[PDB]
Formats: sequence, C-alpha cells, structure tokens
Amino acid sequence: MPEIRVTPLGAGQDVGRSCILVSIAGKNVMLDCGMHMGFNDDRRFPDFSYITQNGRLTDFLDCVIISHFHLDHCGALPYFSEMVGYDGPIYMTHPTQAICPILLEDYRKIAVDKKGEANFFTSQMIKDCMKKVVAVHLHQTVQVDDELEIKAYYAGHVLGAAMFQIKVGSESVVYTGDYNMTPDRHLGAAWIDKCRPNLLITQSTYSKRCRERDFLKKVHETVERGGKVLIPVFALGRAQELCILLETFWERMNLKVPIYFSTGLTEKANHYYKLFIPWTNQKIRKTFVQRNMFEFKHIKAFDRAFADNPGPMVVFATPGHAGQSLQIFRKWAGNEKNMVIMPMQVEYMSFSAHADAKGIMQLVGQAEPESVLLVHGEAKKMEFLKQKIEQELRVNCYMPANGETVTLPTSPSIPVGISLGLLKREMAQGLLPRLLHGTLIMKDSNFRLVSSEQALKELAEHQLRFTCRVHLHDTRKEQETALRVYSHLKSVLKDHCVQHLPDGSVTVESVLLQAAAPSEDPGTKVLLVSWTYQDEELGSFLTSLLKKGLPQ
Amino acid sequence: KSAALHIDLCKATSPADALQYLLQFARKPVEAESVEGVVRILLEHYYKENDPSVRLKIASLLGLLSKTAGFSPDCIMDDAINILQNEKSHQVLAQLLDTLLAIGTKLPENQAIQMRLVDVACKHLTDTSHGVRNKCLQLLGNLGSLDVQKIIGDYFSDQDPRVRTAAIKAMLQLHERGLKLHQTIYNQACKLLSDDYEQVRSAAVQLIWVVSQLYPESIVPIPSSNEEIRLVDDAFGKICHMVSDGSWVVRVQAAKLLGSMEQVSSHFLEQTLDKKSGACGAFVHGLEDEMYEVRIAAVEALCMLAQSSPSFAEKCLDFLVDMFNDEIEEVRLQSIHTMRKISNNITLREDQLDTVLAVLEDSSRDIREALHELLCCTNVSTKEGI
Amino acid sequence: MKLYCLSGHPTLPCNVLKFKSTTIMLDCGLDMTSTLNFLPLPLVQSPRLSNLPGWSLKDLDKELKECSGHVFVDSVPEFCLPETELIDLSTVDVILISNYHCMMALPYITEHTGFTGTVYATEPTVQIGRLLMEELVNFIERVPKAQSASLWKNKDIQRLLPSPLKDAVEVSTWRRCYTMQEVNSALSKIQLVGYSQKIELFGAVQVTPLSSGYALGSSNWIIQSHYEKVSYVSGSSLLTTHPQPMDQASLKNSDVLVLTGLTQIPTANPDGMVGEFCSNLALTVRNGGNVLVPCYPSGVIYDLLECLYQYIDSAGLSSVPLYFISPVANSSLEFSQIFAEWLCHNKQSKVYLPEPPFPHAELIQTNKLKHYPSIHGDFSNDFRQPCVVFTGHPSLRFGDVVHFMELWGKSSLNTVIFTEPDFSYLEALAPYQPLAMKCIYCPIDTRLNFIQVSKLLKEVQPLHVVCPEQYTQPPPAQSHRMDLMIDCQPPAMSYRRAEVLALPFKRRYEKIEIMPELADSLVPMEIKISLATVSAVLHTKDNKHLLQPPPLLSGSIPVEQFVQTLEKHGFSDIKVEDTAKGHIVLLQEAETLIQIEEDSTHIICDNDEMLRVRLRDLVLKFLQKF
Amino acid sequence: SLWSNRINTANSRKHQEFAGRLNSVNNRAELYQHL
Ligand SMILES: [Zn+2]
Ligand SMILES: [Zn+2]
Repeated sequence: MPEIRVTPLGAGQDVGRSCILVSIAGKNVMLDCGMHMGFNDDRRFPDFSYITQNGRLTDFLDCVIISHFHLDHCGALPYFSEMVGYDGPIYMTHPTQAICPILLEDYRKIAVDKKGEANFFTSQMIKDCMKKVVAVHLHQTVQVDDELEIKAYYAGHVLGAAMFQIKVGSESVVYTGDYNMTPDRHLGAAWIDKCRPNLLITQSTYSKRCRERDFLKKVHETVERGGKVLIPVFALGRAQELCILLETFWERMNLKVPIYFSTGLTEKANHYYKLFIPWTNQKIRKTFVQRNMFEFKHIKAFDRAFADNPGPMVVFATPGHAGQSLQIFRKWAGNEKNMVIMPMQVEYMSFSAHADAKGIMQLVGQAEPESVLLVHGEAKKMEFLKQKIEQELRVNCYMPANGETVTLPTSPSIPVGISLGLLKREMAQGLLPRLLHGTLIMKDSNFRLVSSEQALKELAEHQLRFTCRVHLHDTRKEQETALRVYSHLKSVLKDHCVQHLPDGSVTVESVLLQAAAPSEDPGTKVLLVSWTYQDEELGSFLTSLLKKGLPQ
Repeated sequence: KSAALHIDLCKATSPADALQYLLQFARKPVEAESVEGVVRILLEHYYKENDPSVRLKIASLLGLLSKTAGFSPDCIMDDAINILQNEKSHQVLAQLLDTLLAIGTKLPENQAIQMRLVDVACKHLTDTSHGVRNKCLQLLGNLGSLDVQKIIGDYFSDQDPRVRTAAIKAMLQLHERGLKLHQTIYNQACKLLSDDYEQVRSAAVQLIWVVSQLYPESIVPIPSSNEEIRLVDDAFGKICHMVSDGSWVVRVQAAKLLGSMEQVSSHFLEQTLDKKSGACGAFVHGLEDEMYEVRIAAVEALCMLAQSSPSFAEKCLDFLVDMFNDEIEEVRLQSIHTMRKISNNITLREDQLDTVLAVLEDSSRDIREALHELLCCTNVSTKEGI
Repeated sequence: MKLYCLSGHPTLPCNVLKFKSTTIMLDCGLDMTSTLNFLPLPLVQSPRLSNLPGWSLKDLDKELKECSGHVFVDSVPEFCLPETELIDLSTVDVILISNYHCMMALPYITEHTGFTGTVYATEPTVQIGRLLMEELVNFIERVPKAQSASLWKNKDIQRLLPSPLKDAVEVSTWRRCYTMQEVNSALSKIQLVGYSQKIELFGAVQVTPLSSGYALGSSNWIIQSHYEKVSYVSGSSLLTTHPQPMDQASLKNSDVLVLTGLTQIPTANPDGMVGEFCSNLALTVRNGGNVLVPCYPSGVIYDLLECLYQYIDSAGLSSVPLYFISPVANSSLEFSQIFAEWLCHNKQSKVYLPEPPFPHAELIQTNKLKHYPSIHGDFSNDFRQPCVVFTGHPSLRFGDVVHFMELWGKSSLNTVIFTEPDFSYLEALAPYQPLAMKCIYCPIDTRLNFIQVSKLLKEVQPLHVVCPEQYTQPPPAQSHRMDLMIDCQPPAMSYRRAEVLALPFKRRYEKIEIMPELADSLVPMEIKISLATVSAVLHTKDNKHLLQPPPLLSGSIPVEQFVQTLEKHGFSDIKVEDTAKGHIVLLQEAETLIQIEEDSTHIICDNDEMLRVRLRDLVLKFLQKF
Repeated sequence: SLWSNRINTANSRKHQEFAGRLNSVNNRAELYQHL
C-alpha cells in the first residue's frame, strides 16, 4: 500500500500562507512558509498543530523549500525556523535568498509599527535563520541525504522564482509555486521539461502589449503636455518592470525627462536586480554586453527635494506602504497636469504578475502529469479550472481545503539487473513478439535477473533436465526416422523450424529428441524427447502427435 | 608511390604505429591508378588485421579515397561489399556503410550498384548498434526510388530516437530526390509528433509538412468524432499545436512550415489568429514568445500567409501594429516590412493609422525609413487621416 | 569502453569516449603553442621585424625570417587542432566543454567536420569563451598578414630546420584562425547547463557537470549508466580561489577517471609568485619604468587585480595608473561581476549584502584601473608613462602586447612580467630577443599539483586512472624529481596523441524497472537469497528497458530426501543406487527414471498427461519455485 | 511474495507519524482548535 500523502495547511482554497506538507516515501517535506495577509489574530502564521504539539519539528520534516520571496510564500520563515525551533535544511534560490531578508525585515517594521510584538520575530532571529539556509541554483539536482533529490526550474513570477521537483526513488512531485507563462518585460516564461510526475501542484488565482502601449501613450502625452505622472506600485517585480519599460521607451524616443524612485528600498532592489541578470529575459542577457539596462540614466533621486514642479517630471510611489514620496498630485499639481496610475487623471493599469487559465493548461500539457493538485486561489475559479482539466486533459485532479489530506496511490518500479549477454541475445534473436524467460537471484535487497546458465557459479544452476518418452513400435533407421519425423512436424507445425540437422535428429523450438537404448524387454521400443518449460506446450503436442506412431 | 606502403605497412607494428602512419597518408591526394593500387593493398591489410580501431581507420580513408574525382569505383565496390558481409565489429560496419554511401553519392547513374547497395543495407538493417542502422537508413534515403518507403516507415517506431530521426530524414531525402510519397506515413508522423526527443519532433514536423504539401486535398477523419476534413487543415492544426512546444528550435521550424502552407481554409486561420481544436491562438503565442527568432519567424509566416490569402490580412493588421513597439529592432523592422507587403490592398482605420504614425519619433533612422516605405504603400480612410 | 585521444596536449585535451551505445567528446582544446614559431602580428609594422634577415637554408629565403639565431616563419600564426581525422566526427553525439580554455577549436570541429550533435557547457564558460574567441579573432584579422608559409611544412624540408621548428608536430594539420562567422555559428549549438544537473543523453547516458574550482564556469563531468560511472577531472583547484570549490563527493565510486589539466611547472606555490609579481612591479614602477603583463582577458586577471589592489593601497602605490587594454575588457569585467552565484561562499555572502563581488568595480570607482578597448581609442590620450598595462595575448604573437613589447623593449627601466604558464616564456621573448627590457617568469598557475592530485586520488579511490603520458614520465626539465609523478595500485595507464585505449570497465549489467502489476505475478521462495523465476516480455523505448506481463529449470535434488518426501506424501518403490554417470533415483510406478549428476539432473518420464501433471505439481511443491 | 516482503521492508523503514494524520476525520483535520 504505497502512497504519496499531501496536506495543505494553507492556500488550499485561499490566497495567502502557502504551507503544504508533503510525504512522498517515508520522508516529510514542507513546501512553503508563507503567511496569511489579512487576519492577524494568530492566523497570520501556519498552524503547526498538525505535525507537532510541544516538541521539535526536525524529527519529522526532512526539508523546507521556498518558491520565491513573496510574503504569502515565504513570510513565516523566521517564526517557524527559530521561534518554533526548526534546525534542518532549507532550500531556496539565490535571488530569493538575497531579496527575502530585507523585504521580511520591512514587513517586521510594519508589524512593530502596528505593534504586534506578541507572537512576532525580530531582526536577530532573521539573521540567525538566514545562516541555516542552503541556496539552490537553477536546474540543479540537490541530493540531500541518500535518496531524496530536489530540482528547481524557472517560474517567472519574480526574480528568483522557481518551481520545484521533489524526487525520491522513481516517484516525483512537481510543485509549481507561482508562475506565469505570459512573460514580462524583464523576465522569461516558466519552462519545465516533460518530467511526467506522479503529482503536480499548481496555483490558480485567475493583449498585454496593447495595455503597455496604452500606458506608454498616457505617459508620453502627459509629459508632452506637462502632466506629472505618479505610479503607486507595491510589487518590486512590477516596479522594476515599469522602470525598464519606461527606460526603454525613453531611450527609443530619446527624451530627457527624469524618473524617480524610493531612496531606501528600490535602491537595494535595483542593486540586487543588477547583480542577478542571468535570471532575466534573453533580450536583457543578450543586450548586457553593450551596456547595463539596470544602470539606466533615469536613476534620479526621490525628487528635487519635492520641488521639481508639476511639469513633465516622472516618479514612482506605492499604495497605502513603504514606497517613495508621492509628492506629485497634492503637493504639486492639483489640476489637469497630473496622472496617477493606482491599480488629475485617474487610471488603473493591470499587469499580469500571476498566471491565467491558458498558461496553467499549457503547463499541465507540457509536464504531462499523472495527477494534478490545485492550490492558491479562489475556490470558484479552482472549480472552473478543475472542470476544464477533467474535460479537456482527462486527468484526475484534487481540490483541497486547509487541513485536508489529499492522498494518492503509487506504482513504484523495482530496479533490478540484467546480464548483458542475455539482453543482447534477446534483442538479436527477437528483432528478426516472443517471450523472455529469465531467472532472478533476489539477494538481500540486491536483485539480479539473469539467464539460467549464468547462475552456475553461484552454487546455483544445477540443471533439471526433463525427458518425455514416446512409445513407437518402429525399428527403422535412425536418420530415416528423424527425417520423417522432421518432415511430419514441418507439415503439422506451421513453419517453426525448416532445417536439415547435422546429427540426424529432431528439434523443434528448444526440445531435444533422442533415439535412446530401449528397456530390458526385447519387445519394447521407446523414443525419448527432452525439453524445457519454455517449449513444453509444443512438446506435449509433439508427443501426442507421435503417440499414433510411425507406420509400423 | 604505393610499393613504399607495400613494404612499410606489413613491416610495421600493429597497435599505433600503423594507425599513425595511416593517419599520415590521409593528408595527401592520390591519382586514380594509384587509387586502385591503394584500395587493393588496404583491402589486403583489412583481411589480415584483427584490431577494430585500425580497421575503422582503414575503412574511413577507403571512403576518403573513393571521394577522389575521376575513377570508376564499382569494381572495387564489389569486393568491398563482399568483405562487408562477414564483418562483425559494429563501429567498423558503420564506417563501411559510410564509405558505400560515399560511392552511392559518387556514382548515382548505374542502377546495378543501386539495387546491390539497397539489398546490403536491408540485410544489415536488423543490427543492434544504432549507428549501423543510422547509416543503413541514410543509405536507403540517398539511394532507392521506384519498396523503400514501407521499409523506412517500419523503423519509425525504433526505440533509439537517433534511428527515428535518421528514418524521418531519409524519407525527407527521398522526397527531395523526387519521389511521390504516401498518405499512410501521415499517421506515423502524427504519432512521432506526440512526445519525442526534440530532434525527432523537428524532423517529424518537417515530414508532416511535406506530406501535407503532397496530398493537400485528401480527406482524413477526426480520430474521436466522425466529421470529415481536408488533410492539409488538420496538418495545419497539428503544426499549430507545436508552436507551444518547449523547444524553441522546433517552434522556429513549425513557424516556417506554417508560413509555407497556403491552402488552409480561412476558418482555421481566423481560429488560430483569434485570442478572445488545438489550433486556436497559435500565432498570438508565437508573437508573445521570448525568443526574438521565434517572433521574427512567426511574423514572416504572417507575411506569407496574408500574401497568399488576401481576406486573412484584415485580422492581423492590429497585431502587426503592436509589433512596432517590440523590444528587438529587427523584429520591429520585420513587422514594418510585413505591413508594407500586406497593407497594399487593404485600408487602415484612424486609430491604427495614428499608432502607426506615432512611432515615427523613434531614433532608429532605419526603422524610420522603413516606416516611410510602409507609408508609401498604406491606404487612408479619411482626409483627417492624411 | 573505448577512449580515443585526439590531442596529446596535457592541459588542452580532446578525448572522444564511446560509452555504451553513445559517444561523447570531452573538451575541445586548441593547442595554441604552435603560434610561437611564427613571427608576431604588430599592430603597426615596425622596422625591426620588417628588416629582419631571411634564413638561407641552402639557396625560400623569403619564407623564413631569423631572429637571434632563431628561425621563425613569416606568416599569419596558425593553430594546431585535435587529430580530427582519427575518428569520424559525424559519429560523435555530444561535446562537453569543461572550461573556457578548452572552449577554443570548437568552431573547427563544429563547422568543418559535418558534426551535427549538441554541446553542453556552463553559462560562464560559454560567455567567457565567447569573449576569448572574439578577442583572439579580433587580434588575428586586425592587421591581416597574408598566408604564405606552406613550403616549410614539407617533411624533408622540415627536417633540415633548426630545433624550434624541428619539434613541431602535425604541421600540415595547422589551420588559420576561424572567422567570427564560424564562432557565432558554433556557439549557437550550445545548451547551457548548471552545476550538478543530470542531463540525459538519449536515456543511455547521463552527464553531470560539477564545480571544478579552477575558474568560474569550469566544470568536471561525470558519465553514468547506473552501473558504470566515468569521471573526467579537467583543470581544477583546491586552493582558496574565488570560484565555486571542487566537489570531490560527486566524483566518488568512479569506474575510471580521465584525468587532465594538472599544473604546468608544478614546483611553484601560486601565492608566493603572486607576491613576487606584486613586488617586482612595485620596485619597477618606483624606479620609474613601466610594467607590462601579458594576460588572458578573463583567466587569472581577477585574482591578480585583487592582490595588486590590496598591495598598492597597502604600499601607497596609488599614484600609478592601471591600464587594462583589450577588445573585450569591459565585457569581461561586467561578466565577472554578474557571475556571483558561480563564486565561492564568501563572494556570494558579500553579494547577499548590496555589494558587487569582485573589487575591480571599486577600482574603476576609485579610478585606479582604467580599461580601454584598444590603444588608439582613448588610451592614446589618457596614458601617463609610469604605469602597469594588462593586455594582449600571452603568446606575444598578437594583440596590443606585441606593440607594447616593440615600444618598451629598448629601455631597461621597464619590465615584462609573465603569469600564464601554458606558453614557454623563453619562446615568447624569442622574436624580440636582443632587448634590454627585464623579463620575469613568475607563473601563477592554480591547477591541481601532484601532491593535491595524489591526496584527491587517494580520497576518491577510482578503479582506474587515465592520464596523458606526460603525467607518467617525469618532466624533461626535471627528469629526476619523482614527486611530480602520479601513482596508484593500478599503474594508471596513459595515452599519447592519436592513441586509442580499450578499457576493462565493460561491466555487463543494465537497470530495468518492474511495475507492481508484473511484480504481483511472480512466485519467489527463498532458501536463505530468494529463488524466483519470471517469464515476461521485454519492451525497450529510448534506451530504457521495461518488463510487462505477456520459467527455467534449475535445482539440486539429493536422492535420500527425495525418497523420504515421496514416501511421506505416499509413493512406492523408489530406489537409491550408485551407477555410472551419476546417482540415479528410479520410479517404476509408471516407468519414470531420474538421474542426478553434478550440475545437472536428468528426468525421464512418459507422455501420460496426468502423471506428468502430478509429477510437475509435486516436484514444484517440494523444490522451491525456480 | 517479493512484492510483500519488499513493500513490508519499505513501509517498516518509516520512522514516525505526526498529530494531524492520526486524528484526521474524513481525510481532513481542523486547525487552530485552541479557540
Ligand atoms: Zn509572487
Ligand atoms: Zn502567491
């Protein structure tokens, strides 16, 4: 009764606090350590009452993985690590390990300004936990102890976003954390080969260049007239994408309006983004030799000390959070010459940071899994895509709620050995739909399926030679009898063996016929027929055919 | 000079000195009578020798010697295949088949050698080593013509993907040599297009395009339902589904064959160009890809497809307009070229027109003059447009 | 099982290994020492080389130009290739590139041979190799000197030539530099890989690169078939170097070990010669002269800049400038910056904080280092005399280093400092030999020395070692220092150029899977090992073997227990007797005879179907299912 | 009996369960029960 046992503690039917426990074969693997944005009455952190009650966690959990630096996918890392006391391996990509600490520290600043201070962590715990992590490269197989392997692919949600493939034995489960096959300006699309896993975990929370053109047209018109734009953006990925898009648009148009950003946070994010270029678009990688795209000339300060006039200046901001000075619309402006893009011109632009239904369908078709598991989104939309997967892709799926154990049957394959001589003979004899008869020496957890003759040294091929006697009353010549029996069998048996034997005998398939010496009775003559279990089904019919006997 | 070889090689050592000297000989050309002398003595030493690597070198330079310009190779080819039959080493067998392929390329006129080599290729086609089968399949593709088709198609199901790729390329080589193919191999192509080894899929999509061009009006029913449909349109659907494949080189190939095919009903073109069976929204995926090579290939396919079908051109105009804001300037230049080619007979509306004109402020003077060249061929609706 | 050794160069090895049903060519090293016999390529033609006298063999005099009694051919430099004609390159399937030093000669193999397979290399290897081929081509075709030296290559004509040209090997195979079209075309055929990534090769073979530690991107390859692991240790380093350190753990339990790329001149500690290099340039610049350092654009220059930038701040040499003139200087520096994740632990720890890994970004920000794409771009105007200049090629046969040697060669206050060991330094200064400018031979090789490789080998414990023959005979300059030898319990078989090695690692097992549907259809019975038999059907796809549902005879029956068990179940008249050809047990109930010899048991019976059924059932009941 | 002994050896090598699995009902268990 082997199984893959999976339980989402969070994000099973909601968005937020990705935390899915996985048991594939004996080992237990924890998939994400997000936190639930919204409620703060101790549901801000995962309920580890599922696995431990007044005890240590590392006794059960073999690994911890992080999809990317998102708070809803990695925010509960320090509390669970140090506050609850996890002291085992943690695996996340290098840009995620670089971006996560400062973002999590900023969220800790937010919490202590809201003054949680009752079940929360401090900076020193973050500094302690971050020494406990083991980073993972892209497309790198990480054998942890002896049999569990972890491979991380590309996701495209943010810089350093990855989808993981957890392997033990021949059984694998692919956790597509958060991705989007609609690639952005600064990142590529998620790619994973035809891994054909036994379980696929996917997120389901739901004219891009036309939207970009409309955005750039609004920006161009406002800076031409003199509108002072404003972009209250929270996401660092979205902020960097807007930055590179504005930079390339202005480079094409060759105008010299300034662009602003946060002095504190965006500076660190830009530094890390410049450092981690190979994770980005192929355009960015190819154009990196000529110049640096993230060393854009429009790298001005937060403002001209908030006095740069409401004219064609461009800036960056955040919504109601730790962003930059939105000293544009109210401090300056107050009239038509202003345009604020919050997802006196009011506008809201929608950027595809997360995936859509068609991208999920494409991913599942590309991976070709045995089963699908859905997490991280609105339950109505989960039902919608579950119906779509069951209809189109005819593959079973599960939709779990929090604390629901989705458990799946498995079909492990037993790796054993062959003798290359037997295999070579089987291929050579078969390619010009028969069987392969072999014998396996199942030793102490080490198997070896060889031919029978190979067992002679390990004695144990002590042969069991059979022989069935046939009562024939004829006393004719041996060669004549053998030739007549061969002709009679080639007449009866439909083209088994048509051949003139050297010794004047008979053999069809792998039987052996011998005109042995008769018994002590002078009035009894007997023919003997030896064979093996492989050919006994034809040997019995051969002996029954010769039971009538040659013409006496 | 060949008597020097006649002395030194038989009076040399077996493992490496013979091999090094043999390698030295390969760097000088030979005259045809001396070519006959050398193939004779090398056949003699091939008889006497037992090492595999030395025989491999013997065969490979025998192939280099047959490549020489003026001589008749059939007479030595007879004895060459005579010893090929009893040869056992797999690497040497593949190398020998390379040489006999070189002779087949050398002398494609005499039919006698042609049937002979086809017979020896089919004789050794049951070989276990994949390289020998690769060379057998190349030999079948290069030489044959009007029984080869069913023989090669039987190897379409071979376990080794290299063998499958060679089989497909052999059929492509046969079609290139000018043979009318078969409608049956469409199914086998479709099978191989479903989950293979990238190279196999690339060659297979080439083959399915070839047979689609060969039998465009033929009828093939849906596997599940019962609705008839012309063959070229399902071939279009099968190729279109490969635009979403994870190998970008196969995507480029599929885009080029999409551009090639032209007898597709406009129904499926509208289906594949509309965003909001498996051939819905393929071109939008190609244009929204990350490899600029794929996007260039896709937009060229759009140019050729719109050129073939004038009514199709109306639906792709807006998509081309977006491509004038592309990141790679070669993609923008190519989209401008496509627009100039296809906007010849059709009309722009006001928003499309001004969006076309708004990119004139771009600094790249090359795309500016290209856009000018477009404007020489564009058509305006209203005087306010002018 | 068979190894074809195309190139005999110890540190630039091209090896074609045919493993199972595949064949992989490990590394593609361009033997670049051939260019030393050629005259250099000055950027501006100098009277010194132009007025060089020809060497009168016996009369062809224009073909050879002689300097200081040393004869050099007057033509474009040409590069020695791996022995391509030994094996048909169409048959090879995969190329594995360890480091960017072995990256060269890839255009030769990929375009000029009909090769169609794929190439696997790490991302920094590909980028740094691209820069290296780019700058080498830009150096060769910058001032194209006409190809004319071909008559000197003839055999007897070559015999009369002196010692620098006498020892040239495979001279006819030497080829001119590939064009940039070949470089761009060849590099399109590469799949980027990552460290510790299992890349399947048609199923039959899996290849995994491992961090080598010698240089960023450099990798060591391991080839597996689940029973025959084959390692390939190219150039590696155990020292405190900035790239990701050696991963010896993944190299363990290796059937064979193709070992290459050990240290040239292994007698030298690298750090001591780093100190010597810094001190020598320091005393030179303090004297007033100028320091010229022929270096590769990316190989050893980064750590050299690190040590030098520590030294000048420590010693107050900040006044002098640092010039790094190369066509790919800016690209090499930026590539070094952006490859932080490929570095060791300290550097990636530094980039976890908002700081670039390498310090030459700070050198540029402090405006000490001043890189340029060429002499004439802006270095022709921003150059002040007492200076240190890292440029050109270490071969000294092309690049800006040639012009600099022709410039500062006359004086004695200046000095050239060599770092790259793969070129014989006395051969590099040979075409500029009557010069008063001080030359320092302080190589900074960081490859695995013989004591480190001995410790490594004793830890990993491979069953066999395959090494160039240069590692089995002591180096000719030493010829008596046996510490520069590799030894083990096996004799560690060697190879020369164009040699084939047959290996004994041809173990005869292959893995195969059985699903529970067929597992439940088998009947074992252990007798302490489990004795079981299966007759199933084999289907193989993509070199992976599978068994699906659609026996054999083996057993040792003693006579006495046979008789006792037959009596226990209930039977009559079973004999025990010892005749010729074995002990024979007789069953005269229905004329059944059974002979028990050694290694075989002959059983004679009749065609009575129910008698045979009963006998088979009873014997398979007593004899365990087998 | 090779399936049985191998599956028994594989299952017996498993080390320890946890609170949620044994106390789950209808393949589900409640969280934040302290309230
Ligand atoms: Zn995210
Ligand atoms: Zn999320």
